[PDB]
Amino acid sequence: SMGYLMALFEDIQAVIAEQLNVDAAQVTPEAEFVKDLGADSLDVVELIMALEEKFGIEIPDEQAEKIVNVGDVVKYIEDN
Amino acid sequence: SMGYLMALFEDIQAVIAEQLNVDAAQVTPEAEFVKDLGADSLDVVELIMALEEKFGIEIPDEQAEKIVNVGDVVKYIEDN
Amino acid sequence: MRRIVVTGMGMINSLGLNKEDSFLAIAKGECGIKHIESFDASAFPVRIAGEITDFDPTEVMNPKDVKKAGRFIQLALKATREAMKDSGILDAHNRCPEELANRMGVSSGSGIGGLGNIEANSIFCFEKGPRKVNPFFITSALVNMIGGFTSIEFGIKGPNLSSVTACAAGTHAIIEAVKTILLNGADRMLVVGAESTICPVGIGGFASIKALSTRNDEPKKASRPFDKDRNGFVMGEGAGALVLEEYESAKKRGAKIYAEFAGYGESGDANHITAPAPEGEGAFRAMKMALEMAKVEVGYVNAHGTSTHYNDLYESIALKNVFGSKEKVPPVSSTAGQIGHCLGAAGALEAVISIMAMNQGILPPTINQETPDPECDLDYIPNAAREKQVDAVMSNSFGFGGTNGVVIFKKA
Amino acid sequence: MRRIVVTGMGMINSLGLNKEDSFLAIAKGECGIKHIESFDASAFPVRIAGEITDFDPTEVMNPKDVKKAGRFIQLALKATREAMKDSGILDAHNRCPEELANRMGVSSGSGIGGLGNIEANSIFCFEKGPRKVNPFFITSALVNMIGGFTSIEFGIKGPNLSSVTACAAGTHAIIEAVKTILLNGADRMLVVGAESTICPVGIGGFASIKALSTRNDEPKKASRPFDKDRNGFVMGEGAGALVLEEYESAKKRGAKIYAEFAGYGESGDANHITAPAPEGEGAFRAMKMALEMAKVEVGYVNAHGTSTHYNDLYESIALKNVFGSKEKVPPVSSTAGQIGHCLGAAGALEAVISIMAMNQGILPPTINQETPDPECDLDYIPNAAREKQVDAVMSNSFGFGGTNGVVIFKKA
Ligand SMILES: *P(=O)(O)OCC(C)(C)[C@H](O)C(=O)NCCC(=O)NCCS
Ligand SMILES: *P(=O)(O)OCC(C)(C)[C@H](O)C(=O)NCCC(=O)NCCS
Ligand SMILES: *C(=O)CCCCCCCCC
Ligand SMILES: *C(=O)CCCCCCCCC
Repeated sequence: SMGYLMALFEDIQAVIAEQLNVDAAQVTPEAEFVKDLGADSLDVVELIMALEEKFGIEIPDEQAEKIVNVGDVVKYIEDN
Repeated sequence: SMGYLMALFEDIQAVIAEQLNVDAAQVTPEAEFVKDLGADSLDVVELIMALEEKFGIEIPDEQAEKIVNVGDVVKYIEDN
Repeated sequence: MRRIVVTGMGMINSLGLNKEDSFLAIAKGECGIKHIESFDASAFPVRIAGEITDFDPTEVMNPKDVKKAGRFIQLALKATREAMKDSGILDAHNRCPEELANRMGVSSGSGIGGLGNIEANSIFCFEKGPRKVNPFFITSALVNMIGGFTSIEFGIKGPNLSSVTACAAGTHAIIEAVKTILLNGADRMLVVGAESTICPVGIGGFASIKALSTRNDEPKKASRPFDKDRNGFVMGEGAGALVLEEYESAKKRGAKIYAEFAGYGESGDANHITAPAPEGEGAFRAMKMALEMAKVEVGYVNAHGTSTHYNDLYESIALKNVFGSKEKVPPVSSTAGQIGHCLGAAGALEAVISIMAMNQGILPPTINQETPDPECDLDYIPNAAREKQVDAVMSNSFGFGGTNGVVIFKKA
Repeated sequence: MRRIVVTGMGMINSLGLNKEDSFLAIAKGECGIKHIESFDASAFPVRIAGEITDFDPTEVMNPKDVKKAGRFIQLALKATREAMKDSGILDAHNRCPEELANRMGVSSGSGIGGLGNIEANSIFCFEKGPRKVNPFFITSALVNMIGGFTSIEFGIKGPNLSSVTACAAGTHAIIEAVKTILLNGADRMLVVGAESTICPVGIGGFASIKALSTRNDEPKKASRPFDKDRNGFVMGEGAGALVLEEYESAKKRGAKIYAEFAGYGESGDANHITAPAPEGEGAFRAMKMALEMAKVEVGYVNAHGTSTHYNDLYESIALKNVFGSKEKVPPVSSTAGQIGHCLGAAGALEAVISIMAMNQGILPPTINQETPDPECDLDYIPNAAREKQVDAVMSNSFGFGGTNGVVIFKKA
């Protein structure tokens, strides 16, 4: 399901860019929300919540806590 | 149905007494809400709402303005 | 003691996005009341409101932050941006200069703030659990986030105060800013009243106490202060903002001077939770203290005048009692016919209107005057604006809980 | 300026129904945080709170009226009745004497007021339509209805003011009252901060931003200000009340004198909507201006100390910076461990607590001190009350929106 994984990545990158008012381009796998995307602690929690809704999933609090770069969330949703 | 009428009237009396915190002794059919029961505009509209719920009835607003004594409400409940 | 002047102003309401458009429309007797479209009011007993339909939040704040502010805060940012720019205080980055920042605070007013946001998140929680509560909920809804968001936008770090006295919040926010400056707690204060509560539970809350007009078939004729056929207020949304400044500091800056604060009065009825005191006695006392502090001749009164039976009656009685007789009452108008009664924001909006009326020698009219009310027999500037120069203006505000506030501003 | 004294005090919280029982339990280091019972919190990430389980509203108001007032107003009526009786001012009919009524006002504080009532009526309107919104909804929920109901209950007709600056509201309510007396707008003010937000959307709002402690297994160890294992505040409910009086007026009528008002400070961070300014910069300025204004040696500080990582850290940093070093900071404690953080009510509760600590030479402790936080290196009176006579006490309050208020009271 490589194409499916690619579509999922596209969707996640869209959601992040929309919530942080950033261009999808800036949403790189190695993208730290606070330094590279201009997000803070409030933006982070609401972003994680939009993902859960956009993808009908539930990120447990421990994994959400370790999220530093876009690729962390990307992997989590890949192994979903 | 004398018994039915008595039951409905007793229900109305209990409701009014609970809302205005007045004894069923003072709620005479000729009792006036503002003069005889110590109620104001706000108390009246809240009492009318409770009665509409207590009896699943739906008094129109036009007719509700036309209330002075407990008798008017009881008659309206009778017409039901 | 310390003298305080108005050096910048801004306002947004259902008749304009800034004070020049809005006041012009208000003075011509236009009306911004329309059928509610911001939610589905098809099944409601009241379906009219002073909705602002041409407001775009994206023009006042970054889209990312828009979801972080209740509509009332969005309107406050529009009004305060206009007033701060109007004041000439701001530097090249639209900030308060760093060396003035600690002595410029903010005084905000609102009755309930983000009601629609509490309503929406209350329902999320009830339907799908606390996981569906939006994290931006609290800080989008708290009344004082007006001052929170504005102080951050402008870099102003003085006293950060917020009044929540119901329909008199806008006026109390002015008075608390005046008090702060009088006691040397600040040299400058941004004042802003803001309210936006055109939402199902807000309209429903006022309709269940029968305080709203149900003239749903003619929205532009439903709000009619002092008229015999009035039958309840029409809810408006909006925000007004003022920059207050100690006089010497204003002059030294080269500030423009709209007006000089003259007096205020504050009282409580201690009578009823929604109805006014008999004879508007608490209003009488607030107006009396303001008049005796100001010691000027008031040439125009912007009345609260919400278009309910009780408020217009007892305000007219109190006015007549405080000036001495009917002929001794200055020209009075309520602009709630034009823009609806905007609750918490009303006092702030109506101070801007009152000052502009004085600046321009144009007294805005009380519209929809069709049937004189024998009990309401003052000079309400009926139907059309009155070209008359005045030297001072008084604005009244009263709120649930019997809280009253009055302010007087005099010519510069 | 005019001198001001505290002549009557009252409070109710999760450790007592009056100030005597409550303070004793607080100085004993008892803890009123319990598993939530006022609503079904079984599905919630946070299931603990400072709940009052022994409060009966029908003891402060007649049964017919209980429906008309949110829980925060019921608690406020309880606290103010205690303070008004304690002050000895009430006449034979438990009202303010008429000749004094016009010059006695009320300054009330809350963060959100009747949240549970807005939530309930929002759901009623979202299930059965607007005809199901109770007529008593609005006046049961508005923050200023604290001043509304209390002014009617005691017949006080002076300025009727309400502060809504989030967690700092209770402290700003004191200060607005002081401003009003100083400027001769009143001779006496009833002050009261009251909050009751233990409800689904209230808990969910703070959980969704990760502000609350999730140590649900041990509600008695959850709240631990300045401790290294703090992980969020615990929401508390309650109300505190003071009667303030101009000094000569209190002497003339022979009033009990708990303390004299010494100084206050107010500032805004203009930094962030929830996070504190770096180094507590805003808090530093408010504390310095209260200290510069009181000109007394403070022997005890009741800190805001909500038991969050950022707040307790940045408050400690500001405390050292304002006093000079950690060695120059007076003994400090937060009582939020004992009764939870009571949001808008905290500033009022914590002033009563602080004055009583001074009255009785007993400084209450910051409980649940188990692991020193190297960054929080002050003397927090750990775990056990300290016997020390002080001549002045300082109380800190900060709120969302970066708003800061500080008050200092001195021994009479
Ligand atoms: P009741 O005869 O007290 O009727 C209750 C109402 C809600 C009509 C109340 O008395 C009332 O008129 N309240 C509004 C008073 C007013 O004009 N306030 C200004 C803000 S709407
Ligand atoms: P983010 O890293 O800003 O996280 C937001 C939180 C909710 C942690 C917020 O910054 C916070 O806790 N701020 C200050 C704590 C405080 O002062 N609390 C008393 C009022 S809640
Ligand atoms: C004015 O004093 C009466 C209405 C209170 C204004 C607050 C708006 C809240 C709407 C539910
Ligand atoms: C303190 O500053 C935190 C914000 C308090 C808001 C009032 C409580 C209502 C939220 C459930």
